[PDB]
Amino acid sequence: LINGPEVMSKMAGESESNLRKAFEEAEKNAPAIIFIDEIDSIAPKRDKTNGEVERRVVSQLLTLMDGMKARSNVVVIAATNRPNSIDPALRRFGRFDREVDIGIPDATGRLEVLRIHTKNMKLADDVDLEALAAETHGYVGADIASLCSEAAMQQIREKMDLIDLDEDEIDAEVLDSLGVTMDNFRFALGNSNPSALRETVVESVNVTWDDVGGLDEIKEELKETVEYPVLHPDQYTKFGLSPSKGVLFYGPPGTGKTLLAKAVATEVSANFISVKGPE
Amino acid sequence: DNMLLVDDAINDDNSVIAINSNTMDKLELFRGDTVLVKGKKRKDTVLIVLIDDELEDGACRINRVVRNNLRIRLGDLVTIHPCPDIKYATRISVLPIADTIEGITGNLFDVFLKPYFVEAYRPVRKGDHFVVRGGMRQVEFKVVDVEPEEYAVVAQDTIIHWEGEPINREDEENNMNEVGYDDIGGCRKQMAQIREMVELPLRHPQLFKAIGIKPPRGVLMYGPPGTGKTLMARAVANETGAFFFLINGPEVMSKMAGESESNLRKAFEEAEKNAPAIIFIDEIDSIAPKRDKTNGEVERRVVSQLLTLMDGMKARSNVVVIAATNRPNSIDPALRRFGRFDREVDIGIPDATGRLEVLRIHTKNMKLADDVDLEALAAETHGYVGADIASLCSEAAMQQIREKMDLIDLDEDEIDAEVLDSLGVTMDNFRFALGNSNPSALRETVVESVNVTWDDVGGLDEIKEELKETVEYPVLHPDQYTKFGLSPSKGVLFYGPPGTGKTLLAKAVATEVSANFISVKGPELLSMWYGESESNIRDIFDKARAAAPTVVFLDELDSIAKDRVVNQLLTEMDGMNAKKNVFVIGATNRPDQIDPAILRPGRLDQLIYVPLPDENARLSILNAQLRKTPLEPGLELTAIAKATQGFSGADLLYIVQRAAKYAIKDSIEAHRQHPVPYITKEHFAEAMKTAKRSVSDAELRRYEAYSQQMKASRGQ
Amino acid sequence: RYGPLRIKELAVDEELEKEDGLIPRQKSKLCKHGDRGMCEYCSPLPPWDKEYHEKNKIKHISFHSYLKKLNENANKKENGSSYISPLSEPDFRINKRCHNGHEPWPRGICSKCQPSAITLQQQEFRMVDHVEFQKSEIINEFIQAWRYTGMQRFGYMYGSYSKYDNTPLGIKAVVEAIYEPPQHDEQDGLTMDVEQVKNEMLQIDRQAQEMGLSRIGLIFTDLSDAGAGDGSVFCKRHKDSFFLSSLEVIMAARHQTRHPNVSKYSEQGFFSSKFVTCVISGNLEGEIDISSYQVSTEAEALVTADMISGSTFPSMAYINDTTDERYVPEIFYMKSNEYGITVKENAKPAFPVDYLLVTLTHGFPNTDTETNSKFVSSTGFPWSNRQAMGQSQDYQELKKYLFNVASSGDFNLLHEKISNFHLLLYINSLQILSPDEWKLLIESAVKNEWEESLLKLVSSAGWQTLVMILQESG
Ligand SMILES: Nc1ncnc2c1ncn2[C@@H]1O[C@H](COP(=O)(O)OP(=O)(O)O)[C@@H](O)[C@H]1O
Ligand SMILES: Nc1ncnc2c1ncn2[C@@H]1O[C@H](COP(=O)(O)OP(=O)(O)O)[C@@H](O)[C@H]1O
Ligand SMILES: Nc1ncnc2c1ncn2[C@@H]1O[C@H](COP(=O)(O)OP(=O)(O)O)[C@@H](O)[C@H]1O
Ligand SMILES: [Zn+2]
Ligand SMILES: [Zn+2]
Repeated sequence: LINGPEVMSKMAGESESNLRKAFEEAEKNAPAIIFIDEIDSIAPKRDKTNGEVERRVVSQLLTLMDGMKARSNVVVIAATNRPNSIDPALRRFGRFDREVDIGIPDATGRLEVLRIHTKNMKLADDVDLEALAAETHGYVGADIASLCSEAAMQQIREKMDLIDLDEDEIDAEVLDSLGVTMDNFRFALGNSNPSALRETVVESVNVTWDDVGGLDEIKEELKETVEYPVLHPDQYTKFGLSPSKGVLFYGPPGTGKTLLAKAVATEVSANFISVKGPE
Repeated sequence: DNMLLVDDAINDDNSVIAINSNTMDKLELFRGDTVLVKGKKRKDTVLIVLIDDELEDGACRINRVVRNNLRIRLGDLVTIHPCPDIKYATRISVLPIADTIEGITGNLFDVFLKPYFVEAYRPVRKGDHFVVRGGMRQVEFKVVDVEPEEYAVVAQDTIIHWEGEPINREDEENNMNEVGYDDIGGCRKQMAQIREMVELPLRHPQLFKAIGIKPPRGVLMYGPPGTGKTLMARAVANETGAFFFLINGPEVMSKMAGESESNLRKAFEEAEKNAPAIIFIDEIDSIAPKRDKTNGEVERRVVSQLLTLMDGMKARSNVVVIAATNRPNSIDPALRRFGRFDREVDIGIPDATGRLEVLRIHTKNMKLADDVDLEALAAETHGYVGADIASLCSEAAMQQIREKMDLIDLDEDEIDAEVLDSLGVTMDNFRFALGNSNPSALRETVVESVNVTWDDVGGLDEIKEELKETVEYPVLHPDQYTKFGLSPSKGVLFYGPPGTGKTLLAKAVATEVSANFISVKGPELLSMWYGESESNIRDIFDKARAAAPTVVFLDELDSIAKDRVVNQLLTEMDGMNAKKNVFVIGATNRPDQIDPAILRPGRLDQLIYVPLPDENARLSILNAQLRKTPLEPGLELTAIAKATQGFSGADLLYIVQRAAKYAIKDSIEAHRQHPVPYITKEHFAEAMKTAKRSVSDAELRRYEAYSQQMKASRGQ
Repeated sequence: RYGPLRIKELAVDEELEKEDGLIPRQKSKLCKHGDRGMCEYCSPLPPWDKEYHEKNKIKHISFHSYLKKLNENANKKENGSSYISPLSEPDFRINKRCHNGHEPWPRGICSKCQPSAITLQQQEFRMVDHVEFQKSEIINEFIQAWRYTGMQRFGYMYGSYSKYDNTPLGIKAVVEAIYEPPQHDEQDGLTMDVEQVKNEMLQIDRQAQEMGLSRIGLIFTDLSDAGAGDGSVFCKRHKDSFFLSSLEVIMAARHQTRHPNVSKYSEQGFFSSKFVTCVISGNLEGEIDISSYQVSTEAEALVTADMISGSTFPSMAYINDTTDERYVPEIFYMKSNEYGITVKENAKPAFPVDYLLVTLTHGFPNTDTETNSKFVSSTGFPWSNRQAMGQSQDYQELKKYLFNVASSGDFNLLHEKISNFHLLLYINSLQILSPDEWKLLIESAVKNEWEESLLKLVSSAGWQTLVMILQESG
C-alpha cells in the first residue's frame, strides 16, 4: 500500500527510493497488488506542478510502470477523485488503461449503506430506514456515515439530562437505556450537508413513462431515437446505419424536459449526467 | 453527602480541616484521619480531618492557603474521600518563594520548616502551598517534588531538600493558565458546542461504546481575529484535564528545512502515546494555506505530512484535534472532509450582554472609581471583540495615569504609596479610550446578533404577517412542513424606495427565530467582484451554514445584479440544503434591473414591496428616534408627523438631527455667554422649514407601476 | 511526561548540564552604540559556535554543547508545547507491528512501516573528547607484551570520566588500568571466544565497580616492526590508507551498543554510549604513538539491524542484502565536493567507513601537576592472562613480590606495593579473605588517608592467615 501524501512528505530524494523499493518488493514476492492511493498527489497535471522533484517522482513512476510489464503477476491499482488531474502520460498502453468510474449511489444503494453502518446502534424499534433512504438524495457513503454518527450524538445529547458530568462513571441503567429514534435521524438530516452535488457526477435515475403526462408523440420519437439502437443493435448492423448521436429539446420553460431526459436514460438502463447552466 | 461546605478555618495549619460531627458520622470519618479533598478545576489536596461541633452540619473549615490551592472561595463545596493508601514521603524537595525570603538571615529550613514537619506527619502533595510562621516572619513555600509521588506524608525521618535557588512569584500569576469557564463570557453557545464535542468523547467514553459509534475527531474553530479562540480552546482543555499539546503554526514553520515535519510527527506521536490527548493546532492556516498560495516544495511537504498524520490517527485512540483559523477558505480544501476537520465552529462578535460580561471579567482588578456604569460602556461599544475591550481598558488606565501624572516625579525612582492610593479610573477615562480605540472586526463579513422586535418598525402589518408566515413557521414548526411535504421557502427579495427600513425588517425577522444575522453591504460585494477582498461568497455561505440558523442579508444587490459573482451566488444558493435554516434576504432599489435568474423558483423568488411609512408610522418613527432625548414637556409630534407626508424614515431622522443640532448650538452659545436642557418646538419648526423629501414623484410612480404590474401578474 | 524525564545519570553529566558555557566577548571595534547594550558582535558566544571551534582547531562540538543547541533551538518555556523530547537515537529495524490493514513484514508492508532511505553523513558531536592515561606504564607494559612475544594483543581499559576545560563543555575519560581477556592472538590478528570473555568480564567488572572503576573502552595494538636496526614500525594507518578497517568499526559499534549512556533527554533514556576505542600503529615516523576513535551514532544503530559486514578492501564496509527478518533500504553517503557542494552517491556495493567515525585526542597528564592516580603500580605482579609469556600469577610470585616488605613493615612501601590492580584481583580470587575484609583492603589500597585502614587490615586475622600461607609456600 502506497499513500500519495505520505510519499510526498519525505525529504528530497527519499521519495523516489520508496517507489523503487515498493515495486521491487512487489516483484520479488509475486503475486502482488500495489494500491497507489491518491496518485494525483504524486503525479498531478503537467502544468499544475513545475518543481523539479515533482518531475523526478513522476518520471520514476513511469519508468517503474513501463518496466513492470512482464510475466510477473503484479497488478497496479490507483485512485483519484478527478480523472483529469492525473498526468496524461499515465493513461497510455502498458499503463493505467482500464478506467472505472464511481457514481453516487441510488435509493437501494443508500439503503444498503444505511443497513451496513446502522447494524450496531441500539436503534429504537420505531425506525423507518426505507424512509431515510428515500429522503437522502445525493448522499455519498461518507455522508451517510456522518448522518448516523450525528443522529447518535443527538440521542446522547438528549439523554444527557439524566447524566451528571461531574461523576466519571454513569448509572448503568441509563447507559443501557440509550436508543436512537426517528426524530434523531430527521435532526441529523437537517444538520448534514452533502458535497458531491457541487461537481458533476454519475447517478442512476428511475423515472418511467408515467410521471410525465402527454407528449406521447415525443415519447415515441425519443424511443425510436435512443431505445432501439441500444436494445437491438443487431438490426442496425444488418442495415449498416449507425444510430444518431444527440437530440435537442426546445420549448417553453417548465415543460418537463429534464423529466424526459431522465425517462430516456431509465428506459435504456443508462447512467445520467447533468450539467446545469451555472456549471 | 460529601459536598462539604467551605468555611474559613480558625487554625492556620496547612494540613488540617475541621468538620462537623454529623458529617463525620455520615461519612464514617474520624479525627486525625487523612482524606483527599477535591474542589474546583480538579484541584486536589490531602487534609487531616478534625471533629469540631461549632460548624453547622455539612460544613467544613479550611484555611486561606488551602482555599487558594483548591482555587475555591468561601461557601463552595468540596468532595472528601478516604485516603488510606498514603505512604510516608521518602524525600521532599521544596524551595521557598523569593519575595517571601527577602531579608532572611541564616538557614531558612532550620528556622522555619524544621519544627513544622517534625512530629507533624503532614500529608503534602506536589504543587501545593504551605506557610510557616516563624518568629516575626511568615513565609510561603512550594511542594516542588515528593517521593513517593504524587503525594506522601512528611514523617520525622523524611529527608527535606531545601537546597536550590529562589522561585519567582510572578510565574504563577502572569502565566495564569488553567483558566476555567469563569474567564469566558458572551459565547455560551459555542462553548457548549465545544464542550459537547470534546468532553464527552474523553470524560465518558463508555457512552459511545454502548451506542456503538466512532466519535468525531477533528474540530475547526474560526472567526474574526481577537475573539478569544485560543482562550476558549485553552479553557476547554484545562477543564477536561487532558494531556493538552498546543502546537503553533509560526513556531512550526520557522524551523529549518526537514525539521517542521519532524516536529509534527513527534507531536502527534506524543499525543497518541499518552491518550487521552487534546492536540490544539493554533493558526493552522500558516501550516496548510490555500493551494493557490505558496507553491514551494517546503510549503507542500508540511501539508502532506499533516494529512498523513490526520489519516493515521483514525483508531481507538482518544485524541481530539482542534484547529483555529481566521476564515474557512484560507485552509487547504483537503482538510475539510470526512475523517478530518469535519465539524466547524463559528465565533461571532458578542452582543451587549457579552460586552458587559467581558468588561466585568477584565475590569475586576482595576482600581475603578465609584462613577462606573459598565452597562453604559456595553451599550456604547458595538462591534468590539474581546481584544478591543481589553485594549480599551488598558488605554483608560493609561489615561488615568497620565491625568494623575501631575503629582509624579519621573526623575525620582520612589513614589509615595499615598499617590498610588489616589489612583482610580473614571468614566471620563473610559470615554477618552473609546474615542481613541480602533475596532476592526466589522471591516470583514462577520456573524453578529440582533435583538430588534416588532416594535421598532412602524406599520407594515400585512408585510409583517407575510414575513411571519414565511420565516417563523418553518423554523418553529418543521414537523408541520414534514407532515405536508412542503419544502420551506429559501429567501425573499425586498424592493422599494430607499430609507423605508428594510434592514429593520430583516433584523426583526432574525430576532424572532433567534437566528444570527450576517450582513453584506454593497462595498463588500463590489470588492469581491474586483477580486481584491479577503472574503468570498463561498466563505460567506460556509459561515452561514456553520452558524445556523442564520440569516444572510444582501444590500443594494442591483450593483452586482447588472456576471461571475452572480454565477457564484446562484451556485451557492442551489448548493444549500433545503432543511438547513439559512434564509437569504436581498434588498434593491431597482428591482427590474435585477438579473431574472435570481428570481426563478428555488431562489430569491418571493418579491415584497416595502412602501413608504404612513402618518401613524411617521409618528411611531418620531417617537422611537426621540426616546432617549429630552423633549419639551407638553410637546406633541402629531402636527409634525402630519406635515411630513411622503417622508421616508431617513427624512425624519434628518429632521430630528437638525433639531438636536439647533438645540445644542443654542445651549453652547448660552453656556459660553455665561439653560435649555430640552428641545423647544421652534427648533422642530425650523428643522421642518429646512426639510426636503428624498424621493421624487416620478420614482414613486414608477415603483407603484411596478407593483401594479406584479399584482396583475398574479391577479385573476 | 508533562516536562523533563526523570532519571539518574553520571555526576559529570549533571554538573555539565548545570553550566551554560557562554563565552564572553568584549566591545568589538565595529560596534556603534553606547557602553551598555550589545548589537550583534558583542553578544556572548554560544558554546556550540561552529566558527569558534574551527578557528580553535576543534573538530567536533562537545556533545553537551550539542544538547544545549538542541534545547535552545526549540522547547519554549511556559508555552508553545508540552516538551517534545529533543534527542532520539536512530532505529532502522522494521516495525513488525504496524497494521494499517497489512500483515507483518514477511508477507506485507505499507508505506508507513517501510524503513526510508538512510543518509550517512559525518557526525558533528563526539560524546567523549579527551582520553587520558594516568601513567605511561599502563600502555608501556601492554606494548611490552607484543615486544616480548611478537603477537598482537587486545585489552579492555578501566577508568572513569571527568570534565575537560580545554573544550567547551567537554569530557575526558581517565583510564587507570588495563585488563587483558583470554585471547588466542596470532601474527596478523587475534581470536577470542566471545561467550567466555564476557562471562569472565562480568565478574571482573563487578570487582572493578567495587573498587570504583568502570569499563570505558578497548585498546588493541596493530604493530609490525620494520627491518631497521632500532625500533621502527611501518605506518599502515594514515590519511592515504584506512584508519580503522571495517571489522574494527563493527566491533566498536557492537561494544558501544552494549554499554548505553543513560541520559535524561531521550524517549528511551539512553544515547550514544561513552566508550572510546584506541589503536596503536605508529605515526609516520618510527614512534608507537596511539590514537582514538568512536563510531558515529548511525553506525551504532546501523549494525544492530545487521546491514554491514567486513570487506576485502580495508577502508570499505560491504553491505548485506534483503531477506525475511532483515530489511535493508538504500544507503546514500553524502559528501561535499571541492566546489563546496553536497553530493549524494549511492553506495550499495561498498562505501568508505570514514563517514562512520569521530576522532578523539589522546594525551597524558602534565608531569608536574597534581597526581590523583588511584594506582601507583603497573610495574610488578604479572598481569592476568599472560600465560603465553613466562608471566604466571601464583603463590611463589606473591612470595617473591610482597613477602619481604609484608614480614617487616614499611607501611609506605607496603601501600605502594599493595595498590596494584592485578595483585588485588588475584588475591581476591584467592578467596582467603572475608567480604568486609576485602572491602577494607580495597579502601586502604585505592584511597588516600589510608593509615588506619591499613592498620586495621594488618590487625585482622585474614591477613595473618594469608601471610602465614605465603611463608609456608616456597
Ligand atoms: N408532464 C409534465 N410537464 C411539465 N412539467 C412537469 C410534468 N411532470 C412533472 N413536471 C414538473 O416539472 C418540473 C421540472 O421542470 P423542468 O421542465 O425540468 O424545468 P426546465 O423546463 O427549466 O428544465 C418538476 O418540478 C415537475 O414537478
Ligand atoms: N471571553 C472572552 N472573549 C474574547 N476575548 C477574550 C475573552 N476574555 C478575554 N479575552 C481576550 O481576548 C483576546 C483573545 O485572543 P485570541 O483571539 O484568542 O488570540 P489568537 O489570535 O491566538 O486566537 C485576549 O487578549 C484575551 O485576553
Ligand atoms: N419603521 C421605520 N421605517 C422606516 N425607517 C426607519 C424605521 N425605523 C427606523 N428607521 C430608520 O431608517 C433607516 C434605514 O437606513 P438604511 O438601512 O440605510 O436604508 P433602508 O432601510 O432603506 O435600506 C435607519 O437609519 C433607521 O434609523
Ligand atoms: Zn556592539
Ligand atoms: Zn505498516
